[PDB]
Amino acid sequence: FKGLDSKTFLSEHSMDMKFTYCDDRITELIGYHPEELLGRSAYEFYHALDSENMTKSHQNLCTKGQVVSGQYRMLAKHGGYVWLETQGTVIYPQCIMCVNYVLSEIE
Amino acid sequence: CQPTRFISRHNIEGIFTFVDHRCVATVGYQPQELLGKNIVEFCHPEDQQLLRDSFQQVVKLKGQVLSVMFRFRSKNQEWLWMRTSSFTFQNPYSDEIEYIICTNTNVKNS
Ligand SMILES: O=[N+]([O-])c1c(Nc2cc(F)cc(Cl)c2)ccc2nonc12
Repeated sequence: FKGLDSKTFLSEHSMDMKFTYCDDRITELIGYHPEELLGRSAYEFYHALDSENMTKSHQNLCTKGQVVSGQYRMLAKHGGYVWLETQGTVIYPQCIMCVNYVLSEIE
Repeated sequence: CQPTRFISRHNIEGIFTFVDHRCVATVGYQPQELLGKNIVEFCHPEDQQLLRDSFQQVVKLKGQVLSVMFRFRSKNQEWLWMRTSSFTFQNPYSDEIEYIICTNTNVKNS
């Protein structure tokens, strides 16, 4: 069992969804070092079955300025997927600020 | 040219509870020099009340972004214009107190 702070991590993205920053809490949760995510699009990490839904959420984020993503799976560093939900906010567009919270263990 | 910016997390009072290490390039301090201190301690006297009041209101705005411009004292004791975009977060599965997420960008006053 993990407390709330431990299951949450912040990320920043350019408008194309490429990571520009990720907080180190992701490492214990999903396996990645922040440095290895930088410059990679978030879209590289979504499960195939969430891809169309996340495209829609990204569209909603860009049109409205904020979004709650809905549940989706992020590819983990060493295989499998973690369920997450993300609150995204556009900073004005300059970048996207995400608060990400894990909903499952790696599966 | 990429704007110089860093992310911070604050409690509702204004205390830094997380600081992204891009702060060093933006304002010259290490994260440890900011953590535990109120953002207002780095704010120009003229802007301090505005900053306090911004932090007080952002928690009432249902998670929308509130922006504020203020002068931030760099590690070299010089006033840098910052545009801080802030919003509240609380994990919806909980009733933990909201905290404030900030993106802090050095901008021009021109
Ligand atoms: O960056 N976004 O704009 C964005 C997301 N970012 C994100 C953050 C992560 F930590 C991991 C992943 Cl795979 C995506 C995740 C879900 C989203 N839904 O709409 N935009 C989203």
